[PDB]
Amino acid sequence: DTRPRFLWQPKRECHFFNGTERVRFLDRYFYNQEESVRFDSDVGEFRAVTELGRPDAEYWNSQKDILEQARAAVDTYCRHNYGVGESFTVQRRVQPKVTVYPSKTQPLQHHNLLVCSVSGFYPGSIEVRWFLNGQEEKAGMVSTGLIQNGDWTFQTLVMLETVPRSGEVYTCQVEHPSVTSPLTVEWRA
Amino acid sequence: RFYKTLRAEQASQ
Amino acid sequence: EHVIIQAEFYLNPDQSGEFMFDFDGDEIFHVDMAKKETVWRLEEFGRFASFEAQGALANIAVDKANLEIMTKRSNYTPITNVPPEVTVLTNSPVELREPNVLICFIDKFTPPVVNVTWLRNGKPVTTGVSETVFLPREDHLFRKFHYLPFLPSTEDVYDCRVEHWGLDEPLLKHWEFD
Ligand SMILES: *[C@@H]1O[C@H](CO)[C@@H](O)[C@H](O)[C@H]1NC(C)=O
Ligand SMILES: *[C@@H]1O[C@H](CO)[C@@H](O)[C@H](O)[C@H]1NC(C)=O
Repeated sequence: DTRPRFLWQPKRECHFFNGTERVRFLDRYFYNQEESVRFDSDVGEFRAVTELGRPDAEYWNSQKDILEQARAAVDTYCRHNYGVGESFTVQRRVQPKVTVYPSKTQPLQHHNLLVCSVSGFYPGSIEVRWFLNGQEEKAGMVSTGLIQNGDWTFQTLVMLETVPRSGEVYTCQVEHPSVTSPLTVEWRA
Repeated sequence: RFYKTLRAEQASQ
Repeated sequence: EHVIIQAEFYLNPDQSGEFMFDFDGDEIFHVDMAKKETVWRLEEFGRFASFEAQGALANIAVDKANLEIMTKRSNYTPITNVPPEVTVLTNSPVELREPNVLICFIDKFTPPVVNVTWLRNGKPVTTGVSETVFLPREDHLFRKFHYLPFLPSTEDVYDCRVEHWGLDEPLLKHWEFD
């Protein structure tokens, strides 16, 4: 289908700081991925982002009813919706499943990579550290980074580039809001 | 327990 | 620090339209235009909260009218196609004959139109598959997830085939047990 496409994207954003102490509302409009007009609660009125949005900014600013509804959104819309879902969104804590297994950089040599699999956790905030005999190994670490699964869970693989020598005890330390102190998984050669 | 919708406004004109 | 986004869209000539709520990059719920129902991302959300789907259908009607105005005002300037980047992953480390889920992550694309097909040994998989709606991004491109639960074996290979108007040929991303 070579037919030209035309896209209209309204985005009503609610930004929260210290719970509901400081709340910022943005009513943004995008035509073909380009922002044309926006209402920002820190401004208090509509502003054109491009010349395409100028008629809308002037028109919406001329209507006191539209302006008053937008100025009230931080309380009637943002703060309201935050409270509605707080128990299953803000309060959501899902423990990570931590697994440690040896792997290989390429299938032509022995185990030269130690993988720490950290999966099925919520929220995304996580810290993964590798330790060798009680000492932190900073160098030789490759990770997938934070992966969002799209079902309210996150995953990550933190790999240590090492040649394991017999007697060595490696520890993967995980820090997440779902658990009070850190989580640890040991692996021996 | 009801999620509130930000009501869409018509552009000019 | 949290972010709640009510993301909507209307697309022509497809007459495609969606309405959803996003919380920190994750979907709370969306409203299906085919029906008139609030579809919750997880079952539990619908037991703790509620939404009147009528509000979403009314907003989509306004977006459609606004798109018409905008198409005319821009003197029929079309969208530039941004092709997606596709990644195939499993929700947890793969264990032989222990059930898992194959995730096809379709990212950084516009317009929100895509044909996604799971392939087991080159054959299409029509059953057991689930998908998300078109999810928003900070750069105003779209995200989408496609899911395929499976029994891991050394005899079954998988490929996620993605088609988009910004792509010359379909994009195929592979997964096999190793
Ligand atoms: C058509 O619309 C564009 C806005 O995208 C504007 O720059 C151009 O001047 C318009 N053409 C005429 C003939 O007014
Ligand atoms: C998807 O497939 C249908 C039928 O082959 C085609 O008409 C449509 O344009 C395709 N969409 C994309 C995004 O390639």
